[PDB]
Amino acid sequence: GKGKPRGLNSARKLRVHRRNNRWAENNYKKRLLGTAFKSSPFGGSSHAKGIVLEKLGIESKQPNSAIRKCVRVQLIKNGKKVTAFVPNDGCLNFVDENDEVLLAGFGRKGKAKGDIPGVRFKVVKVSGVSLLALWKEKKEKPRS
Amino acid sequence: PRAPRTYSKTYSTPKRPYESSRLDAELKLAGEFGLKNKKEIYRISFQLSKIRRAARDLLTRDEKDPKRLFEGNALIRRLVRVGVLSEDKKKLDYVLALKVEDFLERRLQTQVYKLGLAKSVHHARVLITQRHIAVGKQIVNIPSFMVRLDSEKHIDFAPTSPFGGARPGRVARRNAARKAEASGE
Amino acid sequence: DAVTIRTRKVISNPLLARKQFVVDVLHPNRANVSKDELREKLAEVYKAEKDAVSVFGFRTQFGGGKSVGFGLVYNSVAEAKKFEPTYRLVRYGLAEKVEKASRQQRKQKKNRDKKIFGTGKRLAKKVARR
Amino acid sequence: LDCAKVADFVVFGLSGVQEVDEEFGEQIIRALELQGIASYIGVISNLSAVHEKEKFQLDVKQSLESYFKHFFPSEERVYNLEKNSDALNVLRTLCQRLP
RNA sequence: GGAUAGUGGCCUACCAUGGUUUCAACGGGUAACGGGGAAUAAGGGUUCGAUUCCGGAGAGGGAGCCUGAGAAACGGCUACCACAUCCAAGGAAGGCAGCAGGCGCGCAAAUUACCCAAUCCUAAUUCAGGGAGGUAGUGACAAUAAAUAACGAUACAGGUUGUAUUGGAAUGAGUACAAUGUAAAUACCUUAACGAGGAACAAUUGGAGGGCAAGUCUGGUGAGCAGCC
Repeated sequence: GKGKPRGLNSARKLRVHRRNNRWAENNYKKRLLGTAFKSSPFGGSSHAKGIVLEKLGIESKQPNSAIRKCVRVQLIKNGKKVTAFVPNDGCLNFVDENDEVLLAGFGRKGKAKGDIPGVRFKVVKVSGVSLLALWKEKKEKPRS
Repeated sequence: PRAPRTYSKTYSTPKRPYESSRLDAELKLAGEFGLKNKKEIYRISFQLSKIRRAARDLLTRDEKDPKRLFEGNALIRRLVRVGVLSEDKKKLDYVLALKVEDFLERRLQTQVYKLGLAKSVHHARVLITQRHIAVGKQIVNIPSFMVRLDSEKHIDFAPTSPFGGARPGRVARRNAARKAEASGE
Repeated sequence: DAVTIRTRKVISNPLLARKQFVVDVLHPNRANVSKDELREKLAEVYKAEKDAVSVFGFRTQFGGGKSVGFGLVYNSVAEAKKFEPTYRLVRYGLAEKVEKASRQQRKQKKNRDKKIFGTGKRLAKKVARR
Repeated sequence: LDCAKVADFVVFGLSGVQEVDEEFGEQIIRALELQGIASYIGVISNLSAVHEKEKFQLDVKQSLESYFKHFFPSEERVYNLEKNSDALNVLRTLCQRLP
């Protein structure tokens, strides 16, 4: 019964069968192949730093309507090019081209977040000062 | 390099944060015994958890197993000494029936209230932290100090304070001086 | 209030010509007692010269009133002077502080001398001629 | 402004004795930030003028750093030039580091 | 037979044709030093171990060798390869994956401080030496304990409990004579003097449709919010 061998000396077949079937588990396969080193923008690190190339607006997916505000960034270690979201609305006034920014994941383990098609990262710091501190008027950005 | 210093964590966090019925039960204890945190409750339930784990393990062992005899007697003896378990209930099956209020009842903060001296559990805490209470000769200033059954006879005001027989405090002295100086005017 | 001094765990140690013991002190209504006062009272109770008594390592109980430390009394002033560490003798004024240069300076001198072979009375003359 | 506009390094002098005045001293800092600055260093030169014990000097120095960091949050140190170790450290930075 | 401290295709001469494998040999990959161990507690498991103890390997990369009981040593030497310092241009000198420090890199990590007082080691030695080791500085990695207020009066309401004008008491945070501490110091423990009434001596960080504790409040608006709906 149950289509699997039970006999007391059958251990070799059981374990070999298990190995062949783990390759169907999606996150297991990622570790053994080393996919995060060979591909994806962060080399498996939680953050990366980059330089702002240009400013963009991205309209929401249906049913909502809003042009959401984004920037193009180039990562310093990889040279790869990425689009990042900028939280808190008017905080877009603090970012300008050739600024340096720190990026973090947008909370969905490599998927884009909510309405926003294909935007996977959010800005955390600009020029070495945090956006949250600027929004609440706690610090000031020196220009460059 | 020198051998490592060992250390361990003393509390555990409830696994569902917003279980409304639990939030009500905790707040009654803090109001009754004058605690400042939920952590003071988590600490006690963490200790009680481990006592049950050990006791429940021993009960799988047969009676007259030498290990059950040796370690079971130690555990019972140790809880009786602090008065958490009555010496009538001096049997291992009753250890599984203890509850949190049995431990909080033994803290120095509450004993100093039941004896008199203070007049609320909030007043009792202030006196301890301000160094007015002694157990035997030693001044004690920690509210969570577990009072062993022998010590209850020896709780009293410290010798080196007002209320205990020393000089008046800094503010009483200042008032007497100004009034005395004005009375010379 | 009167101070009370007690001694405990008394050991006689012929191998180093001394007695060694715990010193226990009760001192209500004062901060503590100075080592200099303890040295005097121990000297007269063990019938010794003051220079033969040595006392170290005190702490006072939480909440005050009591202190505990360790004490020695030697069989003579001469024997104390040979077995005692020099730093303790300085505290008692039985010895004089030596005046060496700082640890970094001494090392740097050594490394300069390693580069000279012989006594160096020669070479100096040769350089003077250049 | 015209002088600071061309510099690679601007050295800000702070006084331990008298704190900056809002009507003038701060307006220097605020204006320089908004035209842009290639790099900046915070310096103290007279902290021993309030000596009683150097812990009292440390209390003041902590206040100045907290103030200075408000304008330049990238920096967390203000040097005391009365100490040889700090002043050498400043000199090294100007020589070695790029703006 | 030679060589080695010594066994052995370890090497040489002659001779035979053997050795391993679907019970996975051989080949490829490892962001692979092994182990004692670490996190996660129904049980069985899953993931991790550069890092305080034990064993191995290396001193920019390869090779060779002297001295010695012991080294194929790198704070010993010789050559080549790659870097790189001083110069009178003839020549000379080099190896921080020891401690402190600098540049570069990056999301990512401390002082060019004091001392042999303790733990121990080395020498012809009780005595000299030891960045091994200890002390202090920096330090919200993680861990333990625990302040930010307690009690009367009066007025009002309620059955001894709530809501507002008013009065004496209590104390450390902080500062400081002194002693103690220490190799000498700093700090802790102890203590004369000073040290609270908006006790400004003023606690933050995230939320209020559901999952999931908590707004039919009120003003504005017709870019913002939302891990998911």
